[PDB]
Amino acid sequence: PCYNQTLSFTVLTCIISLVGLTGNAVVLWLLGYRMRRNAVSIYILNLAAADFLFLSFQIIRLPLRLINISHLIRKILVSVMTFPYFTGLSMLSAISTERCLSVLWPIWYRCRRPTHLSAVVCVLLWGLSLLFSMLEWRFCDFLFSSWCETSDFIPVAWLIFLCVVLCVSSLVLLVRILCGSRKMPLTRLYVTILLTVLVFLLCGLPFGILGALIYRMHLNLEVLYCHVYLVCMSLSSLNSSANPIIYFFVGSFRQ
Ligand SMILES: C[C@H](CCC(=O)O)[C@H]1CC[C@H]2[C@@H]3CC[C@@H]4C[C@H](OP(=O)(O)O)CC[C@]4(C)[C@H]3C[C@H](O)[C@]12C
Repeated sequence: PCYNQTLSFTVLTCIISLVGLTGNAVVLWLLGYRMRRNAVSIYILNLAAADFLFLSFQIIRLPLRLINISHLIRKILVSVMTFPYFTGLSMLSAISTERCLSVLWPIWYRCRRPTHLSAVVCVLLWGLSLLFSMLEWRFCDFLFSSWCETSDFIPVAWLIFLCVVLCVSSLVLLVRILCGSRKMPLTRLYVTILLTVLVFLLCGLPFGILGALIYRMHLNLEVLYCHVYLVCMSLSSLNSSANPIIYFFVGSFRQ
């Protein structure tokens, strides 16, 4: 904490996290058994599970900032929490590109899909989220040699690839929709895509870019960067909290 203005910030973070696990738990309970796992609901299911892990780790992390400062276990929690965050961003990107592919070629999607590619790509995303967690961890990495000592920007490359592929998938979906017959439910489609892109860039992505440029330039959080880290953490928490809403509750409450 800089001097003050931290207790209310972590209280807001904790409340947002509480509603986050509430929503993630209800959506996980509904989709786990009261669902059919058609083609994308698997993505929503495991994304909601990873998000539940996220907000749970948030409620584990924040209340220890005010009492019993330790400065080491904190690094451990942010290090481990990097993995569920990467998983959640990967699942958001996968959902976006998967919807884009479904719209681009619907016949292939509905007929010629292997009907198990969802699980395969899900486990590949989880495995690659196990990887790329060694951005800041330049600690005893060389256990043997050709390894980027300090300027290791491969996880940054993965994150920027995820962001750009999500953006290009949304753009291609919009171009395909706007270059065809206008059935004109073209207000629900506008709002959902705009909301997903906005909640990915304005929220969530700030946490990733914060980690990226905080381990690229080794900043000790000084007293100048103890006010923006809280904002980034709460933005990521709110993104993870509202993530189940947009993808499941909007559809469920539509009828
Ligand atoms: C998501 C990114 C990595 C993603 C990436 O770039 O590929 C994660 C990785 C390690 C995380 C930082 C480690 C400790 C940083 C310093 C402080 O640590 P505390 O004692 O807990 O207050 C605050 C947390 C802190 C600002 C974390 C911010 C950010 O979330 C990081 C860098």
